[PDB]
Amino acid sequence: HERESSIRQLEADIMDINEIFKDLGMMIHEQGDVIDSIEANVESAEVHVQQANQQLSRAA
Amino acid sequence: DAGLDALSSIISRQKQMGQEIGNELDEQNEIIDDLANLVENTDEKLRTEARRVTL
Amino acid sequence: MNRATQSIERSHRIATETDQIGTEIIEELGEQRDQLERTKSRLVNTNENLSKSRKILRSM
Amino acid sequence: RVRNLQSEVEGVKNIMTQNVERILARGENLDHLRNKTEDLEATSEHFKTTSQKV
Repeated sequence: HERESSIRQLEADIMDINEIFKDLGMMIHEQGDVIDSIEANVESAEVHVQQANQQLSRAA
Repeated sequence: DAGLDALSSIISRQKQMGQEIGNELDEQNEIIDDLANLVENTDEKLRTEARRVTL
Repeated sequence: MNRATQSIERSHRIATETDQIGTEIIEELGEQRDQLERTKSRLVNTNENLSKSRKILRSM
Repeated sequence: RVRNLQSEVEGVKNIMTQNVERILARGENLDHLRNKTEDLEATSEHFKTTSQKV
């Protein structure tokens, strides 16, 4: 039963790996929200600079 | 026997994927660090211009 | 059939799902990478727009 | 071979565990970057406001 045992233990290890992928996958997906916010703050900063220049250009 | 062959092939893909992911994550952390630096510098230019405006 | 054959079959099933989670992860990281690159593009673009700010303020 | 499969599985566990560490690290780096972008967006609002005044 040593080969059987090694095979059965292999299964437990493969399940463990499946859970690691799921864990990695879950965090990658949730971190997507953080990236969404990063992109949004930058796009917002971009428009503000553009709006600010419109103003300065008018004051000139 | 044969079942191990099909399983071995499957696990084989896993390893390469694991390596691709690692390379991707490493590069992304570089990109993020690059961005932090760019944000910091742009934020400083912003501060400087806002000040000039008030002057 | 025995404990070994059935365990190998279950591992096959689990390992396949893991690979599928793997391609899902790779695809999602691809979208996130592009999102970070678009963010960078907008940021440097804004940085250059601040040079125009300086120019306009100089003419004040 | 069961011995080979065992070795490859240990290698996958090692690589993927390191990937989870890379993602835990990316989470920290993303939060840090997000804070910087909030500071950036804030400064841009001030810049816009000050420009509207002149």
